[PDB]
Amino acid sequence: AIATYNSHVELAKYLVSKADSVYLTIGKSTPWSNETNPPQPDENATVLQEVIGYKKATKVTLVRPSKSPEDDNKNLISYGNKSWVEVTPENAKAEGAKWVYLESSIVGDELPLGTYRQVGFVMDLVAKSGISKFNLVPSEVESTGTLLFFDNKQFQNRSEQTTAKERFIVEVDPNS
Amino acid sequence: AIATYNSHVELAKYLVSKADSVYLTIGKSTPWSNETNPPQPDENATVLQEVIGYKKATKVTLVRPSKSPEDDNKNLISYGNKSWVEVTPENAKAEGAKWVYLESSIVGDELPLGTYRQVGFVMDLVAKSGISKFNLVPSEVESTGTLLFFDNKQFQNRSEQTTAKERFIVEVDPNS
Amino acid sequence: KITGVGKETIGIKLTERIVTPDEDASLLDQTSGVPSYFSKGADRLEEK
Repeated sequence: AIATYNSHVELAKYLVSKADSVYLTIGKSTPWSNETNPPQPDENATVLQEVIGYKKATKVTLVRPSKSPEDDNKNLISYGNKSWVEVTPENAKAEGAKWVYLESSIVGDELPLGTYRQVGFVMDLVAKSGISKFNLVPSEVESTGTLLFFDNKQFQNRSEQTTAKERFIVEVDPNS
Repeated sequence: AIATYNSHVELAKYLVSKADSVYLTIGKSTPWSNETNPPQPDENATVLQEVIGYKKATKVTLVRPSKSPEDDNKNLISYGNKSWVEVTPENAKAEGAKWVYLESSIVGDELPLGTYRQVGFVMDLVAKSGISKFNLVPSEVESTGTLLFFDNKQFQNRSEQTTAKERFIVEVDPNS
Repeated sequence: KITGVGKETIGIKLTERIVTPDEDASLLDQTSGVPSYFSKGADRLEEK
């Protein structure tokens, strides 16, 4: 039998509640077998290859596609040639918001240097004790938690003026 | 963008963590227009039509389809002319148990007798203060919580001799 | 607890913290709300 529209909304409210545990992770610092065309994002992968590290998500929230004029005034985000608006946890079933927006940025120097070709969000990452900083290399982590969402990326690089911004818009069941 | 296989396993674990709040509910005590062909269920429905009452979930668990010889040393459920096996939250990834089983039983008139044509399950139900009994008629509920799953079956009776064991096997994403 | 012998003095010792909106969902802006734009501003001194 069938999951309701609002069940996806409620599960999306659960993911937003997990926000503390949500980390962007970057990896694949060496070449793909084809640098012109990265391989397929196998959903059986529990981890990124050649893990550079992890950064806390900066923004985890419910969203919907925006509409004008009424939303123009609200907090807006631009993604996929479309404009999106932030939704708050109690409003969710009043709005219809089954989409979660996830983001982080790597502030210049805050991780080891150079290229990356994998990007994803884990949740339930637990640090080793007495660590509290939002940016972790794998040798600082106590549990990696669970890789929730990820993507495969091309030969574009990082160094200290190039703060890099990575984000998704997703839903739990992308295809009911 | 895409939700991993293990993400479903984790959301299933979350619904299994909500088990305490889960109630069976039954309704639609009057006819359809065609008692041989129910109307299709609408996921936008927040509750059943003609709600007879609520019964606390007797069994909420992760499951998977069973196979032999490996599940012969385990707890078997029979449903849908298929046999199913129970799974525990700290094993859910290792078993691949993205399915949730839901079941409750109504013994005799502990809810008002008669026919029903809607079966569904709620989470987050709360009773008025001091009403701990697992059978409730709608007036004894403080908050109905949220309807997660349901169906429009053809009618069945309930009588003093009967015990109406209803159940569902469901998964968060019945199609990825 | 004291030993019951000789002099004993019972005293209060206060301790201080800076505390941040990362530790406190309450330090997140009511102009918007919870972790949201406008939201992660100042920390606090606290004494207990």
